Amino acid sequence: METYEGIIFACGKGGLHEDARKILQYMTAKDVVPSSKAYTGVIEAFGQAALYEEALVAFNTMHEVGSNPSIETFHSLLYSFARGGLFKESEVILSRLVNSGIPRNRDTFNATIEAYKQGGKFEEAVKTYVDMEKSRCDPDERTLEAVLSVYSCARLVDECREQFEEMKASDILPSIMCYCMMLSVYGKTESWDDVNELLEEMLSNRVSNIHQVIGQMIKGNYDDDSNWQIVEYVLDKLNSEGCGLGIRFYNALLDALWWLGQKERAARVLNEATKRGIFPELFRKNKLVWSVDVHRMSEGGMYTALSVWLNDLSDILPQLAVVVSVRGQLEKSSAARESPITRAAFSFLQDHVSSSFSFTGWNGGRIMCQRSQLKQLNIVALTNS
Amino acid sequence: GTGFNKGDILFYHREFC
Repeated sequence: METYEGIIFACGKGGLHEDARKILQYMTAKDVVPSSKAYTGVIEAFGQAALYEEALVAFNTMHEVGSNPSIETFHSLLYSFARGGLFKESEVILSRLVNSGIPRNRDTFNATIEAYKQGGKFEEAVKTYVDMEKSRCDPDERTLEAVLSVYSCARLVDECREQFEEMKASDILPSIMCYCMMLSVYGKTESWDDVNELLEEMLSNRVSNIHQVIGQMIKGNYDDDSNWQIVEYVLDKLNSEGCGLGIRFYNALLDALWWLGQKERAARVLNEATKRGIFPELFRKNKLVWSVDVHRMSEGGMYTALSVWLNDLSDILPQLAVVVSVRGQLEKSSAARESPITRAAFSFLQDHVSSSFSFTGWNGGRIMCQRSQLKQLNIVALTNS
Repeated sequence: GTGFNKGDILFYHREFC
């Protein structure tokens, strides 16, 4: 019992869906009724790798064996649905919570916050923020981080720096997040003076080491073979709190690097993240489908992934090269057509490879390119500013 | 006379939607 739960929790934290699945089958093969905690662990393990259907199947099987859902199971469900931007599943689970009578803690509120942020619903995000402040409870660092990310995404510099100066007044040792999307938002409007004034304080960082390393390497001082090793050890050290934090860290870093003119550095960061285990759904290569998944990424992370995906396509044939802009219930609707992810990907492909990547006549959240259009096709110039 | 001849799948598995 203890060994099964420990292994399953470790796999879920580390995003090892396959190992958790194998443990589940082995322990079910011995006529052992699974507990709620182990089922929650395997569900959250499946959600790390964006395997929503497997997590939903496990959640459905949870009630079959008599294991009732707990608060941790719901927290994992909201976090997994929020990472992918599936806000419809988010409000469905919220309705399930409201009809189950369980009180909503900060986890539900902030999971909804980033679920609407990744889905592009900025107005609903701020509405849910004001509702969170209306009722009760104190937002943690995660809530203000999510609102800073949503403000940076929706071209709001002024509220961004207001929240920045408000949050740093609490002596909280601001994390990699805040700096990363602050560089991103300042690079949105070519605020080179603000970027430099942030970097001047960022470079020293007498307190922590991670900030110093990343601030040195973003400027290009750590690009050498020996000078990238410090970045590699700091990345390895950071790969211990879990893939849930790793995906956010890589998203923020990629957005900052892409929006600061460091396209080659962003490409190399994405390349080193792929072998780590973060973004396991990023690339699929087979005779049938050559796909890139971006529904869990930010705008900056999408552009870096698309840039390196286009370059690999020109090197080489699959029956179809597709872009998974939106994944979830929104696919069978016109709502995903207007989504910021879909329109951003479409505009990027349109201005880079001309009118070759068309939409899908059956799916509302995919960008399509037949093999015939692949036949007629270094495409994206990756340079450091 | 009358005595002659001795006289659950598909549940908890619906579409999430």
